[PDB]
Amino acid sequence: PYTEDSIRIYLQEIGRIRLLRAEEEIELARQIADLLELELIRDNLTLQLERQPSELEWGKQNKNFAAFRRRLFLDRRAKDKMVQSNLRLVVSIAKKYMNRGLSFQDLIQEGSLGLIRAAEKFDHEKGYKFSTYATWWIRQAITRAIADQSRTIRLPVHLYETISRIKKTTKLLSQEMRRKPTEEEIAEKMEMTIEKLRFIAKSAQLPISLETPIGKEEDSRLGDFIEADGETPEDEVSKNLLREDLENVLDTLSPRERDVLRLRYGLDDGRMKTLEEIGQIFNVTRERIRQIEAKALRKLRHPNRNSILKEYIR
Amino acid sequence: IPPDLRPMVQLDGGRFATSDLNDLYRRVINRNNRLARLQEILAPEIIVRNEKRMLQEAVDALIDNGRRGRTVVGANNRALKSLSDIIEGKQGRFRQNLLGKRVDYSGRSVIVVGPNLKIYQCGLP
Amino acid sequence: PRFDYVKIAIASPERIRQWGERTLPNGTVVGEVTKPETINYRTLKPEMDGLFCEKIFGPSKDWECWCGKYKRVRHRGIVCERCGVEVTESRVRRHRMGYIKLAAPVTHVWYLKGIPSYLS
Amino acid sequence: DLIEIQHASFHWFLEEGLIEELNSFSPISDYTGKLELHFLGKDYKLKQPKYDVDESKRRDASYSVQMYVPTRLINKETGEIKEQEVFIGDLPLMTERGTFIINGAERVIVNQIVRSPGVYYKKELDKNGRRTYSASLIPNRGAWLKFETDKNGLVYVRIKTRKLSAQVLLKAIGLSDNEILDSLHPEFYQKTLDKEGNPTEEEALVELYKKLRPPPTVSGGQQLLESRFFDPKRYDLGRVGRYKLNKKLRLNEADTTRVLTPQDILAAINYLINLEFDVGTTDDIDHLGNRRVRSVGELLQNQIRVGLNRLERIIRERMTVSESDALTPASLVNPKPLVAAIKEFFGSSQLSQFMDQTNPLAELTHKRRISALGPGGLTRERAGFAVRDIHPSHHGRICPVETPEGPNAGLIGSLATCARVNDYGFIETPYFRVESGRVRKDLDPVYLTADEEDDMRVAPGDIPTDEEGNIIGESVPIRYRQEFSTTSPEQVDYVAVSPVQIISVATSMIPFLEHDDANRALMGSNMQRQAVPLLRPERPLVGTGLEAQAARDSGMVIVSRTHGIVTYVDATEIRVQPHSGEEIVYPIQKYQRSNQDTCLNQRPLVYAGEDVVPGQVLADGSATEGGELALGQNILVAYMPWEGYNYEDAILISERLVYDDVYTSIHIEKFEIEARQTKLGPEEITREIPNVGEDALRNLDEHGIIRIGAWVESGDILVGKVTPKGEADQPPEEKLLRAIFGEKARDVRDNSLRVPNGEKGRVVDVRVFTREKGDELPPGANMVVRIYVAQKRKIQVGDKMAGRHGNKGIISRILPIEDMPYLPDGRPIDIALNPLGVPSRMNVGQVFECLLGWAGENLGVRFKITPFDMYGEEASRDTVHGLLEEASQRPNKDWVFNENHPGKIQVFDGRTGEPFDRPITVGQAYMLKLVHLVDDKIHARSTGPYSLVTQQPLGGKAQQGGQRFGEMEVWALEAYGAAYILQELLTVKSDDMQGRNEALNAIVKGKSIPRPGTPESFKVLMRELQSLGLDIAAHKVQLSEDGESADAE
DNA sequence: GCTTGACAAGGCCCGTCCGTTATGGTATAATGGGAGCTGTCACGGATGCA
DNA sequence: TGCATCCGTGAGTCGAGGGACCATAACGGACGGGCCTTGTCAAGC
RNA sequence: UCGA
Ligand SMILES: [Zn+2]
Repeated sequence: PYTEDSIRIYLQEIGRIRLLRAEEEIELARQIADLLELELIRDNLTLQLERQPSELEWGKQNKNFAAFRRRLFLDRRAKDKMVQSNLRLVVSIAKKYMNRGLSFQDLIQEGSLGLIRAAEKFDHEKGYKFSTYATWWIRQAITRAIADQSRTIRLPVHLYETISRIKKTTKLLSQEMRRKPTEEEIAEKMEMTIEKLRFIAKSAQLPISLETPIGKEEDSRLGDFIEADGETPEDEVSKNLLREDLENVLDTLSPRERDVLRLRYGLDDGRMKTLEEIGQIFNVTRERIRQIEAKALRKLRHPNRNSILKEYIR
Repeated sequence: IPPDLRPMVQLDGGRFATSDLNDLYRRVINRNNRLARLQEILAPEIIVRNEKRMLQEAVDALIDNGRRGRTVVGANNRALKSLSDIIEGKQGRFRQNLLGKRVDYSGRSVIVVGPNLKIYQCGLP
Repeated sequence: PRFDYVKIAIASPERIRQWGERTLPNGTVVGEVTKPETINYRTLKPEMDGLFCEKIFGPSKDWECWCGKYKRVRHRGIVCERCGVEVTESRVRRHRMGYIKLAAPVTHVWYLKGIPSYLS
Repeated sequence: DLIEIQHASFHWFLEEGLIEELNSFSPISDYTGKLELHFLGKDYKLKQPKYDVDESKRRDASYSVQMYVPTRLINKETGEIKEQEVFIGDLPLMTERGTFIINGAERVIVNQIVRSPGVYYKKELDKNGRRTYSASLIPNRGAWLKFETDKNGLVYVRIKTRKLSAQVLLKAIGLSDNEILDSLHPEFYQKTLDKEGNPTEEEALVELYKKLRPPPTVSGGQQLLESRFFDPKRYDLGRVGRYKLNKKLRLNEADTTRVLTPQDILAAINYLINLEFDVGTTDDIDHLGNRRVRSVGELLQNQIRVGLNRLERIIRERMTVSESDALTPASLVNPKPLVAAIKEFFGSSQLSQFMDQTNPLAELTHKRRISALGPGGLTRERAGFAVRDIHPSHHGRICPVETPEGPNAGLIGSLATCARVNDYGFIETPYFRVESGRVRKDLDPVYLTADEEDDMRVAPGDIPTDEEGNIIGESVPIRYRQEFSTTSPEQVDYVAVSPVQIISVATSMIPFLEHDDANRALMGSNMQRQAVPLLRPERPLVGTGLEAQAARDSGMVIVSRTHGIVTYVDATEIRVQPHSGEEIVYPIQKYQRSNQDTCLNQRPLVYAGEDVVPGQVLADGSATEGGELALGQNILVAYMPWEGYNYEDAILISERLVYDDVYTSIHIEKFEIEARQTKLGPEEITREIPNVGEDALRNLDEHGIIRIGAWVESGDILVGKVTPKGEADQPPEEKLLRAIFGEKARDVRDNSLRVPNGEKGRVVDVRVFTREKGDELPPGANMVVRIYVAQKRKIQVGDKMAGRHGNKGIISRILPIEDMPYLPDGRPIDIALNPLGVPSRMNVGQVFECLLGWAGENLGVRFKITPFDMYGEEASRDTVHGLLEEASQRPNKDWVFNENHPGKIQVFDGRTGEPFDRPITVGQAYMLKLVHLVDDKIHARSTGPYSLVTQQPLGGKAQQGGQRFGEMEVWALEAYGAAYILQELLTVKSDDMQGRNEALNAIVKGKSIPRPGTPESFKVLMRELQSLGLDIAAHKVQLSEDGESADAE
């Protein structure tokens, strides 16, 4: 029958597979352990065979090459059988995590990555069941997925342990001090300053959406009240009127005196130049460009032919 | 899309005001990096088939959210704004930002009746 | 500028990557989004691979790159050899488009679920 | 009491609603069965609050209490009882006025009307064919049972999914073939038993699972059907669902309330089959007997139910991972999912609305609103013509007049005056018993719960009765089965108790309601809830008499309770002594801020040494006079057209209303600033701010904050705040300008709180809330300063004034007293209204009101006239003209009444002194002053902020927004020849970062330039269509060149 | 109209220091998910069902 | 090849308001001394 | 929610 729920489709393919017995988990682990030594030989041989060990078979050292491919196909089918049959354990673990940051679809795919890693590190010589050891790896891959994903401005893994450490100490101080909580008692038992605890509370805030309804209806959003990070045209127009008046008092000076003040601060070129680069294009050495600018800035401070540069002080 | 068309600003309280396009872009790359991870370690084919199905649903929800499958949500239980849902509606880019704009050098006030005046003349405070 | 007519067509995969890959004075192009990270939580600066990256879309501030040492108006039109961010204006970020290379093909939802389903 | 749907609902929640939710949640078990957790709900604490009622409004907090229950944690194997009180959640309490305080703002909970749970049948014609009967068994919470009946005798059961046969559900619940046909006519059931097979008890659960969940399992079919209708905590009929099942289907069993009885499903099929045999009643969806209302006691019961279910998942996830003993029961209960469930209902839900506190009439009306919207009600698009009309069962329960016009026309109703809601959620109306043509007005009423339709004959309160003898009239108009008829007075059963029983408490303040139109009475009831409290109110002369009851029930009137002697009265408190710790203090609030920027001032009324009674006014409110309510003033009116100043609903007032402080209100605004924590450096409030001299640093006390009692004007500085900056990106022009005169720029930036445009007043409260003082602060804030500025606003040109009959208008001219017309005694005329708006809108009651108030002006008697009479034509015309003749019998007043023209006198012109040609109707009108003042409508913008994405100007008065030039405004200029005005309004005024700079530079320089560039909104759409996978570009059609144009670059 | 020794000021550059951060691991046994839709009216295609 | 049923598409314009845990190694900004680079002061050519 |  046709259906639209993709979670119902994946749960039907899980239930169509028969579960393994207690003796079949030991049998499949021996071929996976035989696959561990087969890939370790290839990882040791790829450093001296120009990274192309397609026909270099060190395990055999027409009938031996066909039996090597039969053992390689049967060992990869055993790792194919252990992860595929234990997919009901991933659903029983990820159903307790589908409320914090992620949906139910992304948790089974991240939990299946831990089931693959649990199949390689499963040691059947210890005697424990596969469901005991794989629970530690499915829960690890799910918790690492919320620490790395499900947040726009993401936080590191060690920061999630710092927020959980404050929540255990605040609950600890609530039992000793029943009333009147404060923020200085939490920073004393954590051995941290009072300025680092403000950084934890600011980084733990969830981001808000720009298209959320800020009212009781869908008439307005949050983006209608947020300004842009740009300058108003009132400051960009008067910046152009500043050029018409700053160059007016420069044309009344000497042509040598006007050339010093323009190239120094960055006029008519878009780049700021130092005092030594003006002295290398001229035939006059240092201590002249400084006293020319000391003379140019002295005559502009006097109240004579500079009455328009008076109300420009901001 | 360019990043200024999906702006990320910070409010006065310290929270960030993100857009719904950033949450739909992140669902594509997170399911694309998982598909490249499963195809490298020789994953079981029931996991690679399920990973490619969620990659098909992540792009289709990014283009037109709620067209084929179920509408995905975020933190709030409203519908996420996809690429097609910003041009077709009444609050889209056509009917709210192109055919009609908010103009400068404008204002409004209440009106009172002015007698002892003429036509083509209005009272302005 | 001034144009005369607007034409719309189906974007080929060689056309979408034409908007993504941009010429940079190096061996390879860097205009591809590979990570889902947007910015940092400690400082308000983006990362070197992501949806808000400065090596792909341009510098966040005017005449200032991501790593440092180029924060003047003297350097115009050059790319920093240490970081890779072109020192230009901040208005170029709203004109550059990146691309995401997929590992599996995905059908377009407008051609499949549309009316009258031109894919079928 | 007029507020009983809020007080009795929250009282039921504190003793019956909270106990029932905790008893159904307990007990819980683990996966193995080691320990069990059960609560003791009937012994909770409900401890004292933290802050006061007035303190929580200014501290930005909520008037809430902490909830603690005793919890016994027992263990199955080892005998141990761990008794410990665990914190549950924060519950906001209801105040003495019937409201809640959430985040310092007063809020109400609007009562929502929904459908009652039960079985409802409906005859439906899907096409031009046979008659089909449907059914719908609606529960209080759970899945629905929809039984349908097709042609040729086929009854089906639909449980959203595809339909299925009636024998599939009737056999899967557990039944035999002989237990169905004995209580069913069974000849109609043979047509649906032929083409359905004949399943056994186990041959129906498999086929039910194959169509609902498409391998079948014998254990999967039982767990699917039991979880829908037979499982606890997943299906609830409610206390009212069991009552409607035993009434419609006439069942013998009762008091089940938890599980759906399978015998009730057989009775719903039997009632559906008999509808084809022409017996049985088809229910109505718009009937008030099938529509219930719920309130705070019911809406809070659903929020704790969905809050305790989230707590059940954590309580079962902590008793399984921790396999060790010796754990406290206070750590098993996490209050975080239940605190966020109550805070979402009071602050983030749609049904918790912002309280209107303009006058005491709007506060009383907002607590009695009956709205049909909410999470589980209706939708704005799903509302049709039948749900917005008036049902005949609304007679006396819902007010047919008072409803808001516009979008919510009919969806938001109002409760009537004598209406009352019982414990089941149905509206009741009182009625007097009539025995043998005699109204038995001696005992208590009956309070019929809308059961008088098909059984009783009900007469309204308008028939002429005698003094205990009989009824005077021979033909009594009644209503029987939603139809009006006139029968004998000996055949009636009940009669109404009041003529104002139909209208609400706001419509009853309109005198002569029977003479006004129903469309203008709708507007007169809405304008009365918008009248501002004046400085010195005055009681109306033509009042209806119900203003005294609405003032005491508003909660803003101090009443006596002790029957004692008043000792000390001042402007702050009233001290009396109780008699048959004997000195109580009644506090009096002075100029408190309301929600709608009005005042809540209380004035003392009693004197020292006066006997009081329980129920006596000790101190009246702001919009309340002595005893009764007072929303306006009684001043002279004249219905005469002036020289175009009252042309189209305009008002001409005199200058006497200005200098006598008439219609003068006090508005208190509140400003807000906060010293937040910037990551570059902490912000602090200083006085030495840059680039501001002594012109604005006169009212600061060397702390950056203003003092109390300082007159602030537009453009001042209330709180001087600085903000550190780290830009260091100075342009070469500013580096040269600073190097000349010195004065190097500091690292701070002025972010001081300033007064907006058109705002002034006197500062009255400069309360500062900082840390280490005993109050909680939001994170990212060092000092919170709150400034309250009060101003005294007089009546001006442009303000919107109205009366009690819908005669609204805007003042256009204030004339002096020598230019206004004057009466023949020399008294001038205050208002010169226009008589043209009277006969076109049927506003006849406003002419009866002014002509009766003018009779009460010359006599000084303050008439109280109840609406809806008495003898016809002898109670309205001869009452007014008869009392105007008594005022003319005085020896000093002979010009008041005339024999030729009764309701008219001769009025003289004020400018020329000559009398007018025709006599003019004068009188004492009662006008109100609305909240739509001229100060709140002024907005202008040259160049301000811009949008984030489209780079367009924003919109809003409080953020310097621009007016929107929408699509209907483009079509007017496109129909004109204005092509250059259309290109200017779209390019250089909006969405162009380059064109706005050159257009502003052209006006200052004096040389305008043509040819603006490409707007920004088109380039945003170009990049959005390229991200959709569409290769869209712009080209050039020039000679032998087809190249794409770069609009962005 | 210019020129030279002298005195500090400060930006990069290159080492280490320690907070910050990415990565891998833990062995009783544990094995198919929840949360709403059920009161809108009209028109135009698209299946599908005989 | 015509008749039912289901799904997708529309449904007025402006303004105001309020609103799990731990161990270990790699990575990177901060701090400090050394090295030219750059601005400034008093006479003397 | 409220004004036209
Ligand atoms: Zn750089």
